[PDB]
Amino acid sequence: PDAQTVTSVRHWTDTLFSFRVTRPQTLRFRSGEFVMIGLLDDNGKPIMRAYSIASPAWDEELEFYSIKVPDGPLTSRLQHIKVGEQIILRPKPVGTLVIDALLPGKRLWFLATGTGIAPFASLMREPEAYEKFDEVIMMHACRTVAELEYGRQLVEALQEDPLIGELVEGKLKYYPTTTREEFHHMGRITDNLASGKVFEDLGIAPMNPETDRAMVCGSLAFNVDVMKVLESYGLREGANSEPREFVVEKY
Ligand SMILES: Cc1cc2nc3c(=O)[nH]c(=O)nc-3n(C[C@H](O)[C@H](O)[C@H](O)COP(=O)(O)OP(=O)(O)OC[C@H]3O[C@@H](n4cnc5c(N)ncnc54)[C@H](O)[C@@H]3O)c2cc1C
Repeated sequence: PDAQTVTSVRHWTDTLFSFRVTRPQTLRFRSGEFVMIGLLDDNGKPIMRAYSIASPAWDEELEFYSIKVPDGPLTSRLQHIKVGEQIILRPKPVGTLVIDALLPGKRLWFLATGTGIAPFASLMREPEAYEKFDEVIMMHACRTVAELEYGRQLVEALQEDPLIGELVEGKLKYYPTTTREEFHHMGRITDNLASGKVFEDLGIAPMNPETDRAMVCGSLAFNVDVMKVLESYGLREGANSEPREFVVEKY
């Protein structure tokens, strides 16, 4: 049943975990895309859900970053997955969070809350991002410090990696914030873009449609709020068939 085997699991909190799985031979994707994964219910019927692939396209192993919803049909079960066990993975990638769906530009922004960092876990490790852009800005906002941990460790490890670390050097700017716990930088993405705080903090020019391209991943509310701010700076939604300055993915 499109089965793949789990090779690693890390629990970040009781409501957040990541895992790696073997890669289907026929899967060809672009960093930022998503696929469907799942498990069988009591009656043998698949419980299938859209998931961003959190590993870059070049990686022979796949990574996922998952919520656990206590009464959620999939994740109430998926949270208990172990190394050596199998998941269903349909190798049909889709999604608009891909570099091909943006006009060429100079700065690339990843704007994520919660598990929305997942496609950017992929793209931050994608050579094409650093080939096609001079700066890559990762804004990740969560309520609590523990919710940032998967991403903070990902960025530490990629910065230390002799291959990826070299590609991202002087290009990747990582801007994690919390909104409900004290942390070195705080505040919503919407608010820190609108006030210009992120520009002040990183010491970079304000957002403009000539140079900036952006990708958004998170809840419906998050996307709605962030889109309004992007539009306030003159950036337009495109995806493809007609690429423009930003793309969004809402769940
Ligand atoms: C394009 C796309 C990409 C996705 N990528 C991811 C991903 O990388 N990681 C991930 O954990 N989920 C992701 N999701 C959500 C995922 O498809 C499922 O909803 C999730 O696995 C929960 O499944 P469930 O059956 O346990 O609960 P569901 O019945 O699917 O959802 C129950 C409730 O929990 C909320 N909820 C579900 N998922 C999340 C979440 N991730 N964060 C906050 N609230 C949530 C829902 O809004 C809903 O109210 C993605 C969804 C879309 C459409």
